[PDB]
Amino acid sequence: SAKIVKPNGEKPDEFESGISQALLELEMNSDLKAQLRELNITAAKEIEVGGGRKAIIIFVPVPQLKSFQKIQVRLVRELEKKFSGKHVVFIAQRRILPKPTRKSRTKNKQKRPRSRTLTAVHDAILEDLVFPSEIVGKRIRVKLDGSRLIKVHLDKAQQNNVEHKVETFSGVYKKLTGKDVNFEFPEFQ
Amino acid sequence: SGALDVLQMKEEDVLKFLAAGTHLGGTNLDFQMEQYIYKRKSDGIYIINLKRTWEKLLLAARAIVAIENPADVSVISSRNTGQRAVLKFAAATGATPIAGRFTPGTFTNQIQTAFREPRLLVVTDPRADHQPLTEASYVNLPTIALCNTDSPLRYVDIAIPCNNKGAHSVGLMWWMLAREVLRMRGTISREHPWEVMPDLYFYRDPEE
Amino acid sequence: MQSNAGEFVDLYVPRKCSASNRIIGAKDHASIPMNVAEVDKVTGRFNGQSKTYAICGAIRRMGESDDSILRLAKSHGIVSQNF
Amino acid sequence: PLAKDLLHPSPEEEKRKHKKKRLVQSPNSYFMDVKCPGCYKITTVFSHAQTVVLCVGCSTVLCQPTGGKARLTEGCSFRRKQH
Amino acid sequence: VRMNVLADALKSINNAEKRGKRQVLIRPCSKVIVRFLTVMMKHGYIGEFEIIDDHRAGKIVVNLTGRLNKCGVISPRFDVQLKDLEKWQNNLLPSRQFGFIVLTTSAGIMDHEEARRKHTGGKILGFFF
Amino acid sequence: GRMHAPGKGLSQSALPYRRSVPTWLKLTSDDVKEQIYKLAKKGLTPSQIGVILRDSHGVAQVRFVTGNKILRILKSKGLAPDLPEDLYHLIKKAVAVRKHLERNRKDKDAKFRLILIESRIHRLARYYKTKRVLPPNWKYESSTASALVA
RNA sequence: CUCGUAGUUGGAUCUUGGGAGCGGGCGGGCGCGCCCGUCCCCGCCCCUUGCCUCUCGGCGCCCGGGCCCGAAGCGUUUACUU
Repeated sequence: SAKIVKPNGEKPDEFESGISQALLELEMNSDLKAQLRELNITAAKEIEVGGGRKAIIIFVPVPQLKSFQKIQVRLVRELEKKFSGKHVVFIAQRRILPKPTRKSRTKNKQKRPRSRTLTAVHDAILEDLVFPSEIVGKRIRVKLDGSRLIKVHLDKAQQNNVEHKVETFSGVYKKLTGKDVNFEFPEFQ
Repeated sequence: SGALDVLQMKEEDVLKFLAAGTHLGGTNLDFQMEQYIYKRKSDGIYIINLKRTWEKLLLAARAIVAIENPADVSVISSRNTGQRAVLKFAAATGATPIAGRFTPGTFTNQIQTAFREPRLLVVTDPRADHQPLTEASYVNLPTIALCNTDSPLRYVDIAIPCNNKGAHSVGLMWWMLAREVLRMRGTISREHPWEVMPDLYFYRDPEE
Repeated sequence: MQSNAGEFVDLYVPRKCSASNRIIGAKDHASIPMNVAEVDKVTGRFNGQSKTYAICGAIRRMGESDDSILRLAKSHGIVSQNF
Repeated sequence: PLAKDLLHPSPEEEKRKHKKKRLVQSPNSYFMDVKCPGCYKITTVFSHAQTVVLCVGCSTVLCQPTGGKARLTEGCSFRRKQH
Repeated sequence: VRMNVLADALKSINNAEKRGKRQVLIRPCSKVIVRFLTVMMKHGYIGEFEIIDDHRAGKIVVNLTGRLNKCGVISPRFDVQLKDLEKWQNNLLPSRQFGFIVLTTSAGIMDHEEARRKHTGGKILGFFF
Repeated sequence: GRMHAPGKGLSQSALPYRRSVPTWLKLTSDDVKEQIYKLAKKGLTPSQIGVILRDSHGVAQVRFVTGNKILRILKSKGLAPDLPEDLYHLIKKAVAVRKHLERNRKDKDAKFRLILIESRIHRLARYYKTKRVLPPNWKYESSTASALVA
């Protein structure tokens, strides 16, 4: 059920497999042949999207999110059809690389590149939930003593795509990162 | 001020605001007037905001009416360019006028003849009343003043954005301020246009 | 104030100036708590309520008082017009 | 107190300001997707090219670098923001 | 080189404060001066504030309020042995009715009352009023 | 800062905060690596390699197209240069300065620039000593003035 | 008046990062529970941020072993606070 429609990388095998059956039905056509045959998700976890709804999240093994969107665009536009009523968007799966400066063990490699820290992975999370519309600002606001809010501003000419999906991002970010973000669309020079 | 569009912007003001020349102040600008402009010429003058003008003018009316009992507020110049206007504003308002020649110490010196006890200070212009404005900062009585782009603006609490150089504009200002203040007092219930015309407040070398 | 057990911190409350969110001293002269009439807004007529303005004394010399009371009136909602 | 909206002040002030002091500092440079007139292809250059890219369509030069800018003698398609 | 954005914050805020501007923008910043901002908020001297993101320095806009007098910055960076804490309280800050000297130590950020409550002292960097 | 110059002006750059890929002519990583290798191959300096890559192809940052940068990928190739940019440019203007002075000896106020030249190369030499792109000892007493000069 | 050795010093950032976390200690509406209080403050925690790999065994707990232990904290280090 997961031949190359779901490369195996973790323990559970439940909903990503049906999603993969949908993917293999999609890859029969002249825009997804051998392009939806290789970058296929491995895990998928159910969470909410906003209020009164729900949806499914896809974890690629994530060496792929560079060249993954070039099929993920077709993937949303042609699998929101067959799993409508919910939402799909590509995620960077990171368990986490734990903090380097705390150590007593040897099977945890000895130097940390930044690209595995908590912060770089977090900007990777923001990229994940909005790939096609770029981020054109980040003003960070403080709530009620020190709690967090993040206003984030996106490209004006790229609203044409994710506006009925306006709360979905900040819905996912709460579980992925833990705080509250909003997405406005500023003035352009 | 106000949420009544009838007190607010109407043609009833512009038909005379453009007639006088109320949309031009002067060449240069002090750093305390940027609140009251919208456009700039290619010709060396700044064209003030008449809407903000009427805004702070109606606030000026609010201040003038918060005078709970009118006998106790001074309207002042010492320049004849607004001497006639202040005289004919006080004569019909009730609050006392001073114009032409002032005497330092009248409301500052403890012992004084013409020791007057105002409760608000109205000045034609800060560049026109040097000493009385300082004495208004000396005694706890608020200050209302016209304001040009050029003019120094110190100690000004209530600002009226307009050119104060010219008899025509300043006469429009007094002549419409009187109506506005009495309007918000309520003696004028939008029953009439007021029969006095702005030639009355354009200063005269009296030969009539 | 006068707390219950006598944690006496105020002999009284001096007139606080809100036009710049700053307190003044006892011996001032330009901290002027002017009154402003309230309108009825059935004709715009004066009616019996107070819009007050008491700025810290020293700002008048800088001549920011007009601007500060502009902000105060706009916020107070007796002035609504904004370009 | 002539305090300006510091979370977000007026736009034109930031552009008129020097790029290095901005609310967020972004360059005064754009990119040049020019024609190099005289040939049926279209090629691009750095909009302040301090090393020339030859204009072999009219048998001439494309970019004379003049100070902090690259000024074009013959070149058609100026293109604005793309990013 | 340019130095000590903590000190530069405590000078820029007092540069603008006696001039009375409602908010202020400061070019540099750090997580630790952010942390002073938060300690300041827990007493309420400042209000909420915004953290303008420019990876080059990180700018801060913060509101100034009539809840404040000044806050000092101490380079060199000492240590409060928890004997000297009362000394520093009584000789730097103007009041025991407000204002509470600041310490970076092995129990988080803190001001001196909460430091004494957790019984752990450390470096002086701040003291406000 | 700013000792060796009395002027304080700076006009270097402030890259687009948006770390996004440029996207005017994408000209993706393949030909970019080819041009980077060509530029380094024929005997060019990273400071002008970047200028060429911004001029013809067009780049705001090589790290944007490809994670490894010019110095990194040359160092992974094997084309590390003789001496780095800051030692070499100051050396090749020092040669001109010393040519000047010893051709017009009376220029008492250009010895004052020669001295800052041994000082700047001395600072950067004891820097690149710890950088260890230079041997643990690297000797410039103006005895290294023309060893690399033909 | 310039340079410069020691000379004393020094950008940002490489977790102040989420949970309804639980028992317990609290400011507080309510009557320490729901909770507002970036895990309000820790033993037990959960996304992480270090280790039983090794002997006989402690309520465990499974069938001489193993999730934690021990004698004991052996996978960098120092400064500095209890």
